[PDB]
Amino acid sequence: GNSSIDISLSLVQFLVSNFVPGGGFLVGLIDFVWGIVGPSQWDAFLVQIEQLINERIAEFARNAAIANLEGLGNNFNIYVEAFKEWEEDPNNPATRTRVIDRFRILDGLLERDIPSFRISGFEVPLLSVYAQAANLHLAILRDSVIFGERWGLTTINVNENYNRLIRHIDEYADHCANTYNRGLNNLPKSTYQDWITYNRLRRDLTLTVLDIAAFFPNYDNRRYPIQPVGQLTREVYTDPLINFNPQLQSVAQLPTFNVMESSAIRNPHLFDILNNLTIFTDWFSVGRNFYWGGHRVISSLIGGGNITSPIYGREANQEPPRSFTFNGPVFRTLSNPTLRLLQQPWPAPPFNLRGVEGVEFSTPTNSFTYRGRGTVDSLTELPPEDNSVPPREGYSHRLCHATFVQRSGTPFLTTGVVFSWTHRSATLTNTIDPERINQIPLVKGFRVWGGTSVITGPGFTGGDILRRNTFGDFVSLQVNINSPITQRYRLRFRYASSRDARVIVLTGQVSVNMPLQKTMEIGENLTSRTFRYTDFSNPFSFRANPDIIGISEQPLFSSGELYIDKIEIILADATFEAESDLERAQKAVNALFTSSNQIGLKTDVTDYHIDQVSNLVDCLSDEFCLDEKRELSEKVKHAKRLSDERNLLQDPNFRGINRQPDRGWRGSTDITIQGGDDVFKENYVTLPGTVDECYPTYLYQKIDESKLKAYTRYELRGYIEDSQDLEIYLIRYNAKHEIVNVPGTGSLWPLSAQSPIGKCGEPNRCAPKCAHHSHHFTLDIDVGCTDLNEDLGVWVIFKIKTQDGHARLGNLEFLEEKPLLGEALARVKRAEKKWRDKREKLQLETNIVYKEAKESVDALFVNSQYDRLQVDTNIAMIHAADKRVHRIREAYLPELSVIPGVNAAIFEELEGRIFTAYSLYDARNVIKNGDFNNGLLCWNVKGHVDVEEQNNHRSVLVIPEWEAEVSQEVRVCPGRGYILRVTAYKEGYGEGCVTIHEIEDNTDELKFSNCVYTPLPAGYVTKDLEYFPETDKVWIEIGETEGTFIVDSVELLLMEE
Ligand SMILES: [Ca+2]
Ligand SMILES: [Zn+2]
Repeated sequence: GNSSIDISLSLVQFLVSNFVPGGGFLVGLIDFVWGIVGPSQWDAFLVQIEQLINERIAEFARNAAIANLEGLGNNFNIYVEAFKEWEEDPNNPATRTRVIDRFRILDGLLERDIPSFRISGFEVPLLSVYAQAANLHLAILRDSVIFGERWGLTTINVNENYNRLIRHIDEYADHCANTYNRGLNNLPKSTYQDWITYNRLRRDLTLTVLDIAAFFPNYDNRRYPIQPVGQLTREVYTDPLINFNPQLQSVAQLPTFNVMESSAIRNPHLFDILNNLTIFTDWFSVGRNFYWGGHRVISSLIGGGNITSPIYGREANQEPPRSFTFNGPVFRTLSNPTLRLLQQPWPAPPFNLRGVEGVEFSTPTNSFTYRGRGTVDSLTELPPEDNSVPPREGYSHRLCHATFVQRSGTPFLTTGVVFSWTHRSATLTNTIDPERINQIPLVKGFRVWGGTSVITGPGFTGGDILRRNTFGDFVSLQVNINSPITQRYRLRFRYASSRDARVIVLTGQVSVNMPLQKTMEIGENLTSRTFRYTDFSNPFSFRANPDIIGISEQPLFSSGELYIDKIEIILADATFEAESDLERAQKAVNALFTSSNQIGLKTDVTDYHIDQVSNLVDCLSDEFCLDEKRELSEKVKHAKRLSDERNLLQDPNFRGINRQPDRGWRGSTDITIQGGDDVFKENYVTLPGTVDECYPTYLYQKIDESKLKAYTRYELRGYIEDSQDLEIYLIRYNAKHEIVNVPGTGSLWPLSAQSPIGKCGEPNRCAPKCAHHSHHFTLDIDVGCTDLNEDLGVWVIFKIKTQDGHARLGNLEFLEEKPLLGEALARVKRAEKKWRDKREKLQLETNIVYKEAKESVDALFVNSQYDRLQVDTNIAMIHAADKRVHRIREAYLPELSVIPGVNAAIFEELEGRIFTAYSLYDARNVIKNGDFNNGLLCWNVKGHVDVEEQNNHRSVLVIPEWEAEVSQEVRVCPGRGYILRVTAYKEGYGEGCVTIHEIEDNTDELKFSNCVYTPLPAGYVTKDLEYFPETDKVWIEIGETEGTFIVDSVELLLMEE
């Protein structure tokens, strides 16, 4: 029943041009199909396929299918009557009730009857009636979604029907494509006859099934709110122009299946247009028989160049070549394929000559005649889509290409031509209509970039698709714009992907930068469910008319495959973009709070995240959403204030670093604060490196005990723009320490559809193996008991000790996380116990150490006013007392030595007295710079000497050459007594010597032997003598005989008694 083709093509043209809801659409379904097909026409739908697969549907199932289709027709006709009555009078309670009732009956029948059109074992011969019923079902379900509330269905019922509709779109599409593939696969594939049958089944099922199924997604009214116009880009092939009757003639004289399929059918390709056909004429001498012996095809791409074929067949010259530049669509071929039988003598059979002797090609304005016209009419196989006009206007298909097949042997010569055709709905330009959703298959481009493949479509897309296995350029496509070029458009893709990807669209340059979500697992087959839609893009304008679109895939910042079917283009003003942006902002803000009452903030929502959401709200439209924007703005500010209230850090935005000695932040002085950058919309801190590890860059604060709760976990969190050698500590019972290296991220390079830098260089807030790749950090600490007397608190410390270290950070918070349970609780109990036990042990040790140090310091002085040294106090005794003071432990924190520990006060008391002793010692000494704390000043030097530091508080003279001498002239009181005292060490052999003398004699000396640039001694010897000058000047001379001599100090003291 070839009337099924005529019906199908007429319906398809209706779906192309008139895909709109309402009475008009339903009346169309009646006028084209359901009101004019009766039982004998349904029978013909089945016969067409039964005849090809050579199997009749079993009678029980066959009769049932036809009776069911009659029932559907009757019930749909009644539904359309009720719908029309309702449409003309929609507030009438009786028309509303009736349309609901008729809808329910028909929906119920389709649910019950669709299984009867896919009986196991007869899916293929039932497939064209299945597609009819499927199409009808999606149509009436769509009606219930769009109109159901107005009819009087509930919102619940409407949303449930929507869910059913979109599930059925996939189910029905899949059945159509799968069953198509099954039918082809089940056929024999050896002979020419097998091939004829196969290609017939492929063509007929394309026209009566696949072409209809291609429209099923358009019934999703939420995806297609505005009228869509579809295009079928697939190529179909008419029967070979070869005269053959299988009843009479041997298939042995015709090309085999594999030769036909490999020779006659094109591999997947970009959509093309027949430009020029050049035909070569050969002959067969006996009987003077001319025929089409070969040809060359020139084709064009939309907005690109020409494509040339090699010679098909032979470049024969028995008549001149005929070259036809059609300059228009060929809608009809009238062809003359002949069989000529040349007699041979008994008992040889006749020679069989098969060839094309003539073809007339018709365009709407011209005809082109290759030799002569024949009676094989393309219109028989590919009839008009509209019979209300002549074929030159109403044609369904245009000629695309021609291939050539041949077989020769004994005694025969077979040549033939095969024509391919494209459907009328595949337009010869890619035109954008502002009143439509414009559907443009990527196969309608003009350039496939390197590494992109055109592949056979899965069956439900109406044509072929594009694939890439890695990131790269897909296609370039030309578009014509049927509007002023200042109108704004939005675009989306229908795609399938086993990876998350990013797609860029260039016009004219980066117009769209769109994320593509994974739609399927690695390995999964391409079913209807795997094809999804993106959101519509940001608006853009075309730069010219026509314009060129380039599509490229890029890394989200290689896995699986990316397929793209089509791009869809809508006028921006036909959408509600500002409202869509508002609704997303609303969800983001709502997610901040614990509940819908919005009284409390979620613990796991970060301060930094709140700042990010505020940018969403701030980027909303002032033009359309001002009241709603203001209200959302209030909520996000409330969320921020809640973040501020739970933050236990003082001065979280760095307004008062070093303002107070005992509170808020303390920091080293080369830290800087800036008001914000690309990453931060708050004050943030830059920590530089340091030239010396003993003077680290630091920033710290104490959290007071009063702010803490017992048996509770706290977290420090924040955001790091970049860092190297950043150390973070949290300290209570012990120190928790991490080193955080965060590489920088890019902002300028990433190909920008929107700029990251604005006017005046302000940030645009509206623009999108051991390394700590995450910019977020979190560190927790567990509090056991609390005790305000002890006031342990928690120390927060950031430190950098390296030259090249650095950090930029902000959005710091310190917050309560959760109560402790289980092992965490047990652990903090053990940690607090251990901390107490160690503190007790430290106290006992400290009592002993302190008393020893104090007694040793006190002994340096005459009394407890600490204003006068004992005469017998020498420098070595001061250093020895000092060594006892430094035995005190935990005077400062090991993690950062500027922070006092528990024993700071007693260390500082005693150290202070040490420093008093040094100061008094200097004041008493009649020798200038006798302790070498000022280097060599006030000494006369001959030869090479050095002054060096030693722990803790010492400077020493080193004499490494015996020819070196150090001297000073000293004014003294004649007739008074003086003590000379030297603290020194002799390294190696020889003696060290300190000489004192007057202008004339009175020589005395102190000598040092080792026997009882430089690593310094652990201990020194002290010696003294009494000296009695007669004049008012002495010389003090330091030297040695050999080796090295190290002198801590020389003192000359007046005996005040
Ligand atoms: Ca010294
Ligand atoms: Zn000291």
